[PDB]
Amino acid sequence: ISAFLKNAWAKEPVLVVSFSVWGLAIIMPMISPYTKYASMINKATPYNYPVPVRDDGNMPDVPSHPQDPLGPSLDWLKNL
Amino acid sequence: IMKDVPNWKVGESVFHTTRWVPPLIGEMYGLRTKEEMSNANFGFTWYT
Amino acid sequence: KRFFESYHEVPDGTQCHRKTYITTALGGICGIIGSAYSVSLNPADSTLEAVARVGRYTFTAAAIGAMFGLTTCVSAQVREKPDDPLNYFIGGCAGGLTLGARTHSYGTAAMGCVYMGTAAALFKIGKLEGWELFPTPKV
Amino acid sequence: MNLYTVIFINILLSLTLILVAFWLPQYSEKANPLPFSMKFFLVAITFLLFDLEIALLLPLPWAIQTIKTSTMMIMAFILVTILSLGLAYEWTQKGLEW
Amino acid sequence: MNPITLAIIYFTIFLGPVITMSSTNLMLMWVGLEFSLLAIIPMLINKKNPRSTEAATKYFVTQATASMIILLAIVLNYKQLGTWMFQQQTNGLILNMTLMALSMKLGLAPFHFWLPEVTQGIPLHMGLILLTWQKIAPLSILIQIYPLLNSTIILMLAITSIFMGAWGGLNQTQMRKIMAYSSIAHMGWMLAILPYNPSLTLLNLMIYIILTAPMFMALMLNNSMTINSISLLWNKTPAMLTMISLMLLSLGGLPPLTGFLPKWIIITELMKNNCLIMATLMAMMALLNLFFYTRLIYSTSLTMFPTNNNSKMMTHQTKTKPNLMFSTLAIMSTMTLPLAPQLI
Amino acid sequence: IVELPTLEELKVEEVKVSSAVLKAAAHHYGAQCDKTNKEFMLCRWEEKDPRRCLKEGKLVNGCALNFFRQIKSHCAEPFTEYWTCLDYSNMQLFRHCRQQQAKFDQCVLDKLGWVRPDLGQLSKVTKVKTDRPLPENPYHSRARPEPNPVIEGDLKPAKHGTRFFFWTV
Amino acid sequence: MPSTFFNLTMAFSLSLLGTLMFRSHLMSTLLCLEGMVLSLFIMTSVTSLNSNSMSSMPIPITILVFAACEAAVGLALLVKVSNTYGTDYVQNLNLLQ
Amino acid sequence: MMNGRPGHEPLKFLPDEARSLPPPKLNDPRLVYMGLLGYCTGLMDNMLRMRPVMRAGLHRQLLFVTSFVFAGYFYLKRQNYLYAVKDHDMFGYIKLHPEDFPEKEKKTYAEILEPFHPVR
Amino acid sequence: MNNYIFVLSSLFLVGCLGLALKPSPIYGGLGLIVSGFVGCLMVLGFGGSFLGLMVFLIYLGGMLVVFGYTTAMATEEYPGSNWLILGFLVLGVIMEVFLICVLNYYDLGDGLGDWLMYEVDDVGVMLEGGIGVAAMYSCATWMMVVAGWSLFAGIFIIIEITR
Amino acid sequence: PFLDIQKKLGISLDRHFMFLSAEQPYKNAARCHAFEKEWIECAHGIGGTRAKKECKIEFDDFEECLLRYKTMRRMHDIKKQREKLMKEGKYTPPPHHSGREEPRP
Ligand SMILES: CCCCCCCCCCCCCCCCCC(=O)OC[C@H](COP(=O)(O)OCCN)OC(=O)CCCCCCCCCCCCCCCCC
Repeated sequence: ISAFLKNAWAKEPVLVVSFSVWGLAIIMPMISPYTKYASMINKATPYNYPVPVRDDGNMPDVPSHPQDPLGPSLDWLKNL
Repeated sequence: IMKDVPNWKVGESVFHTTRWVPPLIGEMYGLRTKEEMSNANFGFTWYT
Repeated sequence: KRFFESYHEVPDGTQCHRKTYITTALGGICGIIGSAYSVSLNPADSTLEAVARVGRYTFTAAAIGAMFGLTTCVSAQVREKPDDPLNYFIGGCAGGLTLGARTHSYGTAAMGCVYMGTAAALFKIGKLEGWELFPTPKV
Repeated sequence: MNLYTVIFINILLSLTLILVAFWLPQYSEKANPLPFSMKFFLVAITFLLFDLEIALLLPLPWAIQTIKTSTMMIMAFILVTILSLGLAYEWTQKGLEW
Repeated sequence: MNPITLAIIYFTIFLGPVITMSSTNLMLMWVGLEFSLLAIIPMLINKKNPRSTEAATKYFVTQATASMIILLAIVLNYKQLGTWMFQQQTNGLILNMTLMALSMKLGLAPFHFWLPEVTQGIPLHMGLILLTWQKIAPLSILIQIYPLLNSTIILMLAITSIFMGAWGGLNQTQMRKIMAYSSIAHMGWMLAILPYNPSLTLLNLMIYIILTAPMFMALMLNNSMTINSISLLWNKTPAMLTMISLMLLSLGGLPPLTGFLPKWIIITELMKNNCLIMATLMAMMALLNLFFYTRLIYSTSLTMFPTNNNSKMMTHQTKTKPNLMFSTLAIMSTMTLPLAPQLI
Repeated sequence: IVELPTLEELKVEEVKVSSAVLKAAAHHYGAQCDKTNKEFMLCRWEEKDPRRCLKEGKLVNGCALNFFRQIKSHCAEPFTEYWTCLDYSNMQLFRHCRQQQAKFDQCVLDKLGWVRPDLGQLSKVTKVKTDRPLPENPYHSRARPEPNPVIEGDLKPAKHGTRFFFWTV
Repeated sequence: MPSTFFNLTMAFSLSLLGTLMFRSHLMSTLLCLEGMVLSLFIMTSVTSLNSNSMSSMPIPITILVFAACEAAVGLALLVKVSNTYGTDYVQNLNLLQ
Repeated sequence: MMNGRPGHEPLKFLPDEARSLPPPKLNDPRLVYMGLLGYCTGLMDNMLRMRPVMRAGLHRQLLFVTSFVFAGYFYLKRQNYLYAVKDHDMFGYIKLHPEDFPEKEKKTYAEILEPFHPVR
Repeated sequence: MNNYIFVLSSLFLVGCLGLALKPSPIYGGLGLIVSGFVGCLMVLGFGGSFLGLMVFLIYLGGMLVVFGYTTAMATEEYPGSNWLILGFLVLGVIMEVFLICVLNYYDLGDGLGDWLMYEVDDVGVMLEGGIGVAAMYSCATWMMVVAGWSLFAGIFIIIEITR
Repeated sequence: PFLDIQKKLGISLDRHFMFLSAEQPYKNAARCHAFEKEWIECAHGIGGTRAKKECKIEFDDFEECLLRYKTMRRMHDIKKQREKLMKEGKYTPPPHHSGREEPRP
C-alpha cells in the first residue's frame, strides 16, 4: 500500500493533494489549541444593543457599570 | 386641514391593541414631498 | 348565481317564463362545458367543424333544458298541483324526448325518457323532503 | 441610480458602435455562409448540479461569523464532500471523460 | 443498475414519502413530494423501450406542474398568514388549489388520464410502486389538511373518479390498465371520506394496498399483461387461480370478503353525515367495477381458456416461487372481515 | 385620537454635532452619561412605546450635551484635531487617527479624570436600577380563552364492547 | 407590493396556461415550466423580504435547488425522446393510447 | 378524530394507561381466528409453491400460526384500548355538557297514542 | 420613480406571456433570460442584494443557459413565424393593460406608493439578506441537508436516465 | 403531522421556523412579531374550531399587521380627498409639503 502511493505521487500528483488537504482540514480544527476561540471571538461582537436588566439587588455578578471589574471581560481576545 | 367632510375620525388607528404600532415607512413620510418617499424608500439601495 | 336560485324561490308551476329561461341556461351551460370536453379530447378536424359541435351540443342541451322547464311548469299549471314529482317526471320525460330527437333515435328517447324523468322527479322529491347534497361535515 | 446611469451608458456606447457599423459602410452571393453532443448535455447538467452547489456555498462568508462556528464547519464539509463523491462517481462512470 | 445507484434512488423514493409524512413545515412536505418525483423517473425507464420514454415524459410533466401548483399554494399562504402551513383562516381558493394539485399527483377524476397511460408502459413491478407507495405521500398531505378542505369539490372528484375508473375499466383488456383504472376508483372512495373521517381514508388505503400488492405480484408471477395471458394461469400455476379469484372480487365490494369493509364503513360514515345522495350513486357504479372484475374471473378461473403447446414446456421447468408476501397479503386481505371492528 | 405627544413637548435642546465627533467621543460617552442612557433603554425595551419613555429621552439628549460641553471648555483644540482627521476617511476608522487618540486621551486623562474603556467594556449588560413600574400586560393582551375542559377518570373496559355490526365482541 | 404581487401571480397563471396548452416542441414546455419557478422564487423572495422574515430566506433558494434538478430530470427525458424519435414533438408521444 | 386528545402519545403504540384495561384472553375467539387465519396462510403458501399442502414446512406452519397470534394479542390489546378511550371520552362529554344530552321521560304507552292503521 | 416595481412587474408579465405563447425554443429562452433579469432587479429593489444577485447567478446563466444549450443540441430544429407570435404578444402587451385597466379605474393604485420596504431599521446592522440564507448552517440545517440529497441523488438520477 | 417521528424523537428539524415570530437570525424580530404571538398564545389549548371564532380579534389584527390593507383604504381615501380639495385650492400643500418647517435630528 505504501509503495502504491509512490506512483500515485509521481503520476496522478493532484488527487493525492486533493485528498490530503480535503482531510487535513477536518483534523486541524479538532486538534488545535485555538479552535475554541472561533465560536467566542464571534460571540463577543455586539452587533445589536445589549438590553440592560432591571436591578433587584439579587444580582451580584451583573456589572453595574461598563467599567466595573465585573462582567464579561475579554483580556483574552487581546493578545489572543 | 384636509378633513371637514363627514364620518371621519382623525387618528383612527386601524388596529385594536392600542399598543405602539411602529409606524410604517409609508405613513411616516408618504403624504410628504415626493423626495422624502424615495429618500426613505430608495436612499440606501441607491448608494452612499 | 342569485339568478339560477330564483327558479326555486317562486312556487312551481308559476312564472314559467323564468323557469324555462333558467332551465334553458343551465342546459346550455352544460352544453358548453360538455362540448368543451368533447373538443379538447376527441378533437375536431377543422376549427369550424368544432365550432359546429359546440353549437350542436349547446343547442341540444339548451333544448332539453327548455322542454324540461316548460313541460314541468305547464304540467303543474294545467294539473294545478304545484308539488308533485309527477310534474317533473313529465318534464324530464319530455326533456329526454328532445335529446332523443336531436340524436335522431327513438330508442334513446326511451331510455332518455325514463332515466331523465326519473332523475328530475327525484330532484323534486329532494327539494320537497329537504334532502341535502354535498353536505358539510357535521358528523 | 448611478449604477443605472453607468450600465445604461455602457449600452448606448455598444449600440452606437454597431449603429455606426451598419451605417458607415452606407448580392454577389456574399452572404452565403447537427448530431447530439450527449457529452455536452451531460457536462451542462453536471454544471447545473454544481452551479447550484455554489449557490449553497456562498453563505459561507456570512456563516463563518455564526456563533455555532463548529456547526457551520460541519455542515459545509459534508456538502463539499457529498458533491465531491458525486463528481467522483461521474469520474468512475467516466461521465467526466470526454 | 450499479447497485449503488439502486440504493440512492430507492432511498430517495422512500425518503420521499417519509419526509412528507413526518414534516409539518409545508415546504418540507413539498420537497418530499419533489424527491418522489425525481426518484421514480429513473426506474420508470429501466427497459428504456420506446413506450417507456413516453411514460416517464408524461408522468414527469403531469407530476411537475402539479408540484409547482402545490408550491404556489404554500407561497400564497405565506403572504396570507406568515406561517408556512395551512390554517383555519386560509383563503378557500388557496386550499382548493392544493386539492386539485394533489388530486393530479394522485391522479383522481378529471386528471385521471396520465395514470392509466403510465401504468401501461412501466413494468409490473414499478407499476406497484407507482400505484401504492406514491399515493401515500400526497394523501398524507391531504389527510393532514382535511379539516380545511372543501366538502363539495372532494365529493365531485370522488364521484367522478368512481365513474371514470369504472367506465374506463370496462373496456380495457390490458391488465396494467385495468389496475390503473381500479386504483383511480378506489382512490375516489378514499377522498370521499377525507373531509368527514380521515381515519377511514387510511383504512380504505391500506386495504387497497393489501389487495393490489398481492394482485400485481400475481400478474407478474406469470408476467401476464393480458387477460388472455392471465387466463392460461390454470396451466402455468393452478393454485393462484383460487386466490386470484377472491382477491379480485375482494377488490370490488362483495360482502363475505375483506373488501366490503372499506365501502361499508365509508357508506356508514357518509350516511352518518347525511350524504345519502352521494353515497348511493357511488355504491351503485361501484357495482360496475365488479362486472369487469368478474369478466376477468370468468377468463382466468370459472372458464378454462385454450393454451399453446409450449405451455407444457414451461410447466416442466420448476416455477420460480411467489414470495411469501403473496400469501400473508392474500389471506389478510381475502378474509379478515370477521375482524372488522378492530380494524376500524 | 391615538395619543401623539404635542410637538411642543418633544422640543429638546439637541446634540446637533456630526456623526464623526460622536464617533470620536463615543467611548468616553459610554463611560460617562451611562446611568442616564441605560435607564432610557431599560424603559425602551421594557415599555415598548416611544410615547412613554420620552422622559428619559430628554435626559439622554441632556447628559450628552453635558459630556461635550466639558470637552468644549476642557481639551477642545486637541479634540478638533482628532475628529478632523477621522472624518477624512470613508468609514471613519479609528485605525488611522491613532496618534490623535492618545493626544486627546492624555489631555483628558489629566483633566477631567476620564479613562477610556478597555476593549470589551461596553458589551456587557449592566444592571440598571430604575423606578418605572413594571409595564404589566405589555402588548395590551386581551385575556386569553380557557383551555378545553379535561375529561377525567380512569379507563374501564369499553361498554358492551365494540359496538360494531352484530360483533358481540 | 400588493399590486406587484398580482403581476407575479398572473405571470404564474400565464405560465400555467402555457404548460397546460402544449404546441409541438416539448422543450418549450419545460422552458415554460421554469417560468413558473422563477415567478414562485420571485414572489417567495419578495414577501419574505417585506415581512423582514429572514428565517425563511432559506426557502427561496431550496425552491430553486429542487427546481433545478427537477428540470435536469425533465431535460434528460427530453434528450431521451429526441434520441428515440429525434424530433422532440409532443406529437409522437402516443404509443400508450 | 381521537387524535389531538389531551395527553396523546405522539408515536406510541399503546400508552400505559391501557394497562388498566383487562388483557385479552389468549383464547379470545378473535386471536383464535387470527390463528386459523394464519394456519391458512401457511397452507396456502405451501400450495402456491407446490409442496405437500399439510405435511410440509411444519416449522413454517408454526411460524405462521404463532406469528399471526402473537400479533393479535398485542394488536387487540391496543384496539381494545382505543375503544376504551372512546367511551372515556364520550361518556365524559355527556356529563361535562349535560344540558345538551338531557334525560328524557318516556310516557307509558297508556299515555302515548300511536295511530292504528288497520290491515283489513 | 415610485413605480419602480410596477413597471418591472409589468415587464415580468410580458416575458411570461412571451414564454406562454411558446415561441421558438431559443427565441423564448431569451424571454426567460429577460424576465429573470427583471425579477433579479425587483428583489434588489427590496434590499435583497444577495437573494437577488443569486438569481442572476444561478437561474439566469446556470439554469437558463444550460437550457438553451440543450436546445441547440436538440429541440432547436427551428423547422408559425415568431413574428406572428410577436404580433399576438403585442396584443397581450395591451390586453393585459385591459385587465389592469378595469381594476385601474376601480383602484391601491396611482402607480406604487409605499408598498415596498414596509419596515426597515433606521439604525442597525446585520439586517441584510444572506444572513437569513445562511441559516442553512444555524437553526435551519435541515433545508441544507435535503437540498444536498437533491443535488447528490440528482447526479445518480441523471446518469441513470441518460444510460 | 401524519407520522410524528419528530416529536417522538424529540428532534425539531421542521418546527423551529414555521411562523414569523420564530427565532429570527440575530434576534431581528420581523414585522408583526407582536401580533402573531398574541394570536397563537391565544389559540393554544383551544382547538381550531374554537381558534376561529373567539380568537378572531387577534387574527383580524394580524390580518392587518401584515396585509396592512385597511390602512391603505384609509390612506388612499385621504389621498383622494386632498386631490379634490387641492384642485379647487380648498387645500394647500402643507408646510411639510413646502419642505423645511425645521427638519430636525
Ligand atoms: C363465505 C363463503 C365464500 C365462498 C366460499 C366458497 C368459495 C371459495 C372460493 C372459490 C374460488 C375459486 C372457484 C374456482 C376454483 C377452481 C379450482 C380449480 O380449477 O382446481 C385447481 C386448483 C389448484 O390445483 P392444485 O391444488 O394445485 O391441485 C390440483 C391440480 N389440478 O384446485 C384448488 O384450488 C384447490 C383449493 C381450492 C380452495 C379450497 C376452498 C374450499 C371452499 C372454501 C369455503 C369456505 C367457506 C367459509 C364459510 C364461512 C361461514 C361464516
